[PDB]
Amino acid sequence: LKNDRFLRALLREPVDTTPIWMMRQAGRYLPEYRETRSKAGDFLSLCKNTEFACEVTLQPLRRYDLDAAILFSDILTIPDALGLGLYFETGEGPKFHKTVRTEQDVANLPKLNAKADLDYVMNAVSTIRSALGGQVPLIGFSGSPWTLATYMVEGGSSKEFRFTKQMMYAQPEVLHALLDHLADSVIDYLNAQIDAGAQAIQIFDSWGGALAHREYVEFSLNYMKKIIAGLQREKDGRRIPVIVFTKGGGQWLEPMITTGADALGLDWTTPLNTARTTVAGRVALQGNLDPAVLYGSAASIEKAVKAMLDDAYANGEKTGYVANLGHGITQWVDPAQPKIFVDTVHEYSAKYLG
Amino acid sequence: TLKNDRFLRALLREPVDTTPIWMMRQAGRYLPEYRETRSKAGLSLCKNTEFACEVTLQPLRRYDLDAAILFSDILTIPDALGLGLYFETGEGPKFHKTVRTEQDVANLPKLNAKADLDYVMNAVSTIRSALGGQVPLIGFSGSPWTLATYMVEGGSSKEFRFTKQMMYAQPEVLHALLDHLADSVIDYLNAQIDAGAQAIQIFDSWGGALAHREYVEFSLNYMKKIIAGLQREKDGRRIPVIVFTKGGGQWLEPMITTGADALGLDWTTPLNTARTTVAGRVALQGNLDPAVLYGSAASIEKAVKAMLDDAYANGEKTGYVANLGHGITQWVDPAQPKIFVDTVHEYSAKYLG
Ligand SMILES: [Cl-]
Ligand SMILES: [Cl-]
Ligand SMILES: [Mg+2]
Repeated sequence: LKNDRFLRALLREPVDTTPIWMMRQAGRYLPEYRETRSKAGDFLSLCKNTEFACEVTLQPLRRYDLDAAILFSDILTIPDALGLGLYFETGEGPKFHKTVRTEQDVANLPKLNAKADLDYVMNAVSTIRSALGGQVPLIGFSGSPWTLATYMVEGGSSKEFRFTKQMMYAQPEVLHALLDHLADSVIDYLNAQIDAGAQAIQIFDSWGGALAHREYVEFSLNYMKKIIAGLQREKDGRRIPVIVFTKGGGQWLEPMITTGADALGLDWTTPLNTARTTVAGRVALQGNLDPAVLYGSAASIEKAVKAMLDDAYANGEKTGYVANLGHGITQWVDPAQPKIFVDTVHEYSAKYLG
Repeated sequence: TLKNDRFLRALLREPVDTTPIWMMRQAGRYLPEYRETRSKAGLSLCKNTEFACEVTLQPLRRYDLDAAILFSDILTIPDALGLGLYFETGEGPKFHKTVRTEQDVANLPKLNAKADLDYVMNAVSTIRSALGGQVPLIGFSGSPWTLATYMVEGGSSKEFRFTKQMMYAQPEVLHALLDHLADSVIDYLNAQIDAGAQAIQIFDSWGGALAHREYVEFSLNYMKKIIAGLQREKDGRRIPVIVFTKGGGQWLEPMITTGADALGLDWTTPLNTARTTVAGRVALQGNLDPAVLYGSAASIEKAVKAMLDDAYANGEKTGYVANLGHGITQWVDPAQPKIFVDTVHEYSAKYLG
């Protein structure tokens, strides 16, 4: 690796400057993404299109001095591979032809053979890893068991999680069986991504923030802890750092540390300075800028990013922080603006580092 | 006279005989009698004082609740300001006109709450009479930030694209909008008090979308301004004020500076740590996930007991009102809130005698 500052920061090793990458850094806000996307087919076939996947993964790296690439894929690969039939309904988002509702439904789920069933994901990982030429590390990822379960039980996107929470409170042993199946699936999936070339791992618990605080531990967190216990710790003489991210989970930092994750993701509602003092060097932190900050002027973005770094380094620490947004880049962002974000993070860091 | 005022006492950290309880959206679609009354109404609901009064009373006939809440909508204010409220099937509330520019803000009219929203005041006074002192009546408003999101986006929103764009690109324009709304809400809430409201809740339903410093600047400070302008007492009783920012649990210490008597909590916030943090400086209201009511009777009783255990773990014997952490859903079985209410009242004896 010519550049490994991202990995060093996550592992709380000395770094020359603050690393940065951006969730959804490959996406519609880029004209070249849309142009590439138009040559492709249906929205479902994008992830299975290895050429497309590799191409759009590389595009933000050509524009911005990012310190990591992330696999272009979808968390919903796993429930599709488990046979629930993913499709997209314009314009209501992802849906499934089958839902999981009963004890027997859960028992009937097939075991995921990720290397075979999701071979197209592994081909993307390996192809991207080759294309990167060691320039920056590659992040592999999965949805969390709770977050994947919501799609499988609701049958798609959900604002209230009516059926999954009904299962949680009325049939908890059924939901636990589903979550356990998914934890094993995610272990297989992530380890296969590592085998294929992933150098860091992020678990996206996108809907864990919907849970009541005790239920977050029982029905989401404990299953992420199980996953991490099953992952390869190292590959090619290097630690593989793991990031856990539960958006809206800022009140639950202390439980999150018990997952054994190297790093925790934060959104904009969490003060970075108090999160840093609270975790006290026990884990690294990633985040946490509101993407809408990038709707402001160049000058305002610069000021906002400096303030965020001030919060990150107020406690005197010189590592353990990766700058990022608190959610994905929106499709409305002016492609000039993330450059301000990246360059300011790298340059202003000299105030605190070295 | 109030035959039952334990809700008001708890909000004011005064001694109570048992834990008070009411439920957000306790009048709503989950009740078959609501659906029947609603089918006879065909917004018209909110402007029909007879309808509004009737559905407000329905949950009180069914459950031993300790408060009634005015049946209305937070969006009465932007409708009265002329943005054209309507409801799209399966999509929620919408406005024909949106606020996007400095000129749009300048063009907003001054609200005369008692006249422009006379139907709200008539509902408040009619409900107050119909209650015959049974329980206190809660009046309410949306917060300036939360009202602003609907006015700028033009309806419900997942990302708040245009409101946050305005916040970061044109903060002076958003501040002017928020200030106009703060003045409007002061007049609206004071008019509800004049009409008979005995407690006030400010619903900052989308304040949890804000970055932490922006919560203070663009939501909290405007709720602080509102509370400073409210009538404090009427008819020999204090009028307690509740501030509720769903998703705002990380911000309890700043929230105290609103001057509110009580803060609402959702299910993501541990009640025991919240109680320790506020340390008797405000009352707390909440915080059950309404989906708990999807479980068995036995499981509801267990869950509610655990919640009260959290509320009273610190040995503090007042300053707590039980509630959900959000509105009751349309899918709840009407049998289930009775278990919630009765367990709250009975189990409290463990801590309150
Ligand atoms: Cl991402
Ligand atoms: Cl309500
Ligand atoms: Mg004006």
